[PDB]
Amino acid sequence: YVKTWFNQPGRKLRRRQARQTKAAKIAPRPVEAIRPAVKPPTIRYNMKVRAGRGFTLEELKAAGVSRRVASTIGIPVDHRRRNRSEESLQRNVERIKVYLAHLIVFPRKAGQPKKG
Amino acid sequence: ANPRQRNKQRSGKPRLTRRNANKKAKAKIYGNFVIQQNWDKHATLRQNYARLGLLATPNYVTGGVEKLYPDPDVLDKEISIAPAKTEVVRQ
Amino acid sequence: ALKTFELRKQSQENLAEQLQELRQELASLRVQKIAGGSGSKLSKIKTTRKDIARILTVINESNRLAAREAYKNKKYIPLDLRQKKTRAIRRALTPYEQSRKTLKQIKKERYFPLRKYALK
Amino acid sequence: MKFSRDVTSSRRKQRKAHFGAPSSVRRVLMSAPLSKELREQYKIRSLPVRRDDQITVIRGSNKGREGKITSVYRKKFLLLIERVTREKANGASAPVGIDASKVVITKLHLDKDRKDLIVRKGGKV
Amino acid sequence: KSHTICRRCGKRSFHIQKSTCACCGYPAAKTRSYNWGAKAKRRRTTGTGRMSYLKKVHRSFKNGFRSGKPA
RNA sequence: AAAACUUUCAGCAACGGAUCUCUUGGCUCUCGCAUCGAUGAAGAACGCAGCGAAAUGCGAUACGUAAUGUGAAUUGCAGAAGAAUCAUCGAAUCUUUGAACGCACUGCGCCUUUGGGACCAAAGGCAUGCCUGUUUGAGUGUCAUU
RNA sequence: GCAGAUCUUGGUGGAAGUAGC
RNA sequence: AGAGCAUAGCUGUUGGGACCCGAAAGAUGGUGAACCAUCUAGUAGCUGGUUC
RNA sequence: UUUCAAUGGCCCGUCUUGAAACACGGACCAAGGAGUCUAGCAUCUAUGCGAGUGUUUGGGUGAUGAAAACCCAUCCGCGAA
RNA sequence: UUGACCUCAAAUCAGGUAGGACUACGCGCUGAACAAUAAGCGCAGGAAAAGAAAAUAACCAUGAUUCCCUCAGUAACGGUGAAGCGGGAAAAGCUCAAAUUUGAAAUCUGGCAACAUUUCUUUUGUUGUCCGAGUUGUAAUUUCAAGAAGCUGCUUUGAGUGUAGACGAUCGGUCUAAGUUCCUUGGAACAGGACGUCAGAGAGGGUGAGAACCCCGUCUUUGGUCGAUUGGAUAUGCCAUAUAAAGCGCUUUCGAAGAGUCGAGUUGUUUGCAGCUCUAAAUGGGUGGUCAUCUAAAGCUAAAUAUUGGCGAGAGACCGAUAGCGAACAAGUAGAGUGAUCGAAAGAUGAAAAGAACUUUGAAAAGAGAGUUAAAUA
Ligand SMILES: [Zn+2]
Repeated sequence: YVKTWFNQPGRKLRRRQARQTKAAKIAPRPVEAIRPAVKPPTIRYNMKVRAGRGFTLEELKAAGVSRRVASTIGIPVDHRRRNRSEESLQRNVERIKVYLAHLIVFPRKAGQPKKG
Repeated sequence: ANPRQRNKQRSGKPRLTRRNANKKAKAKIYGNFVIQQNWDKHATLRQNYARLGLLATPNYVTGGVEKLYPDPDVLDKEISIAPAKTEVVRQ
Repeated sequence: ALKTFELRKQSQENLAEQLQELRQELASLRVQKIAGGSGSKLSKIKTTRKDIARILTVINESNRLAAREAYKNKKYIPLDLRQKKTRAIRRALTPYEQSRKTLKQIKKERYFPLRKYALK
Repeated sequence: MKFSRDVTSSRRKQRKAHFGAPSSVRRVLMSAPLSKELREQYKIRSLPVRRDDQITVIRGSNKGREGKITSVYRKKFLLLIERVTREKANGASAPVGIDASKVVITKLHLDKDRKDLIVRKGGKV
Repeated sequence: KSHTICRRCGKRSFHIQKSTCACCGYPAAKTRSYNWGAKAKRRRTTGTGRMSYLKKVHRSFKNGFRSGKPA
């Protein structure tokens, strides 16, 4: 049982081509969703900062975005992560606020029945 | 080699060919007509988003971005939007 | 050598009539070819076989179009009138019923659908 | 240089295509040039050969001697020219074959399909 | 003699006393495809026949298994 | 000692098929795509060409028809002049068999319909399990029921 | 990169016009 | 008052089918004690060979 | 080059045996035919950098094959203690 | 009794569906040698499986799964041999059971009738009615991330039908630059010299020897053009059953949580899994370190990943007829075997067949003259 990496330049170009069709389908929105900033859970890397999965419910409510719409404007949700330190709430709320600063939202046509 | 591959190689039927290989050609843009019109058909999406004033990824680039030329108390506060750096974003 | 466009411009009984005697010279060409034939006749039998196929094709296709017209917009139709793509396709979930959504998921995608956002 | 991945550059595959081609693909492989004054009259460069087309042989032992094309022998890529023959042992004539890209077409056989082909490729009569 | 012609496989390997073909395990439904007989598979698989039907689905997949008459 | 015979070397002719040149083949890697069958698949057998030895192709509409094109060739001959041992292809055709399906496996049937010129023939179907439903009847049912 | 491997494959002799049929 | 790290080569060594050839196998699964196919590149201190 | 004249020279390989003796293998010719491919370790040398070092998991990119080349983000390995 | 309801059957009762084939990748059961190994058996897809924590961890804590790199040949075991961490690819979340709609089974298949609709007279729907299914529970609702209910005051909205254009995707036709000028050798000029031309085209092949300019192509094409077939958006017409339905907010009212399962003893298999013996709980239960985390015994789910098969495609410091496939060809073919199985040898006339007329000898087979060819030393 042996594996060869001859398709390594083939697979990389397939991935790039897979990104370009995604960009074609969804033009204005970025090819990647926003991710939060979290700290690795170990004494070795705890002083580091990296990306998370999504923004917890305290990070959404504090920033001012409901949890239902957040999934629609590209902000992802992590029901499992929680905020134990306020610096973790702060680094990710401002991460949301800077995102909503640059976020153009296209209006959608809405059904308007004659009566009500 | 295989029987199924070999009987139709000897036979007289034409091979079910498909001239599908268009290497190096990118996916043409549908969706937003504005960006399609300002979409360079040759540049990569990281190059075209940048040229159009759009962020391809709000998350950190995991690599080395191209250098073509030799380049020389707050939870209540709100970020007062971001002015568009290009005409096309203003469009 | 007859042509099909004028063959389809008549009723059924004469095509069956025109099929029957065309069979007749087919054996006459056959019985003459086994007792000694010429090159011209050796192709006439080939032409005869091709033309009876043309008659059979014309009459059969009108028979099917008769069934489709007869069974148009009927709930059930004979197994040979139906589609023949692949057994897998005929056992697949139809486009409509694969589009079925619960009223929970209908409310979700009406009030909070995906948007067309963009970043600067 | 070829750039399309739809085309191939293989001696094995291109020869497989050449000698595996059927007649409706061989009718384009057997084309012929046109005489210079006729080439500019219709503004077209080369046209496929056809029976009853008046041509002049340009290469080979039969260079210069003109004629028509009695019948195009597609399965071996040959043109049969009347009066361009060979004396067999038995005194008969086994007409030699000339390839379609050697002769030059002087007078075409004007069919209705040929006229459309001329005007289809930006030409005129 | 101990073998006759098998009506399903067509190879003279149909035992009389056993009433079973050894070349293809007649009259059972599932045929006798033993892995260690690799050379026996390449003798007795698709493409050693004609695949008159399977050569029709291969062609019809290109246009999408469509049906009807042209305009 | 010459011939004969034996021996070496050269010329020439056989024998053999190496070498050299290629090459509609093999192998290897990458790439794109999703498609069999009870609407009878894969497989097998028997057939079929103006004549085929294999070989492909095709199914009594047999080396295929319809349709869309191309526009004059097939070619060892024949053969017609919308030709074509052509292409495309969405329509029909698709022999006996085979999961193989009336019972059997050659034969023997059954049922219904069509008809022949009461009987017979042909056609259609007549395989099992399971699912949803319809009708029919029955259980030693549970009742119901004055 | 061959002289061997009772080496693989093909070819070819003596034996031999012998055993013989 | 640190001298390594990385690439390439050479020779050496340990595994991997392991310079090449050769020991009854055995096991699984089949076919009509026999036979077949694979696992298998099963096993060797030994034998024969290993090229200017 | 063939041949002759004079002088000479025990069949080659293996194995055996100090050595032979041997016993093997060899009818002849052509072609095929056996330290190779790979991971690990250590050594020597060559090169680049040097308290550093290593782009090729991946991303960016590459219009003239685009499986090459070119570029660097976050780690990480081995050193340094 | 009637007749309901329950069971029991049958029917050529209508509508269905299953089987076999392939098997490179994939999911199971099972298995000896030499190791979840071959095999054997079972079941699938364009991927399969897995999957939104009864998951880690002891941190400033992370956060579905899958693959890659490292962690690492490390811990542990006794040479076998990982997992968190980290860094990348990709990302998407969800549906039930447990609630009285109870001021109204609100749900659904089937028959029939019209209306439509189409890759399509071959598809797929709606409306109406009738009958069944169903109260031993079909819809809405809610899934622990919560949520139900009352309240408040802000923000919201189509499972329609066209037309029109733009954009894309797949199939098809189509548009496309220049020497065959002179001289020499040759059977042949594609060669050698000379004079030119084109080039977004000097890839490759053919053509009677090495052809950018004779022919097919190639480049333009990361495209014009003409058709059809569809996809997600935009624009706009019509229709909207909204008395409705959501999000956030506030709560003097609430908050259901999957059993022969977990767990124990015991026995097999290779820690889990399986049989047997027993067999539970409700701040409980599992797992880690009095704490932390998680919430099993029900369900689905893209993409990242695999691919010795199938439909095609492009290449190669690969083999070049004892090689490379067993097969460059009549190749799993002849042929061998009762049988399962086994299984080859075999490429090159020449530019053109011009394949040797004819005379002659011979019963012919063939030979000798003679002919073709550049050459029959083809
Ligand atoms: Zn059989």
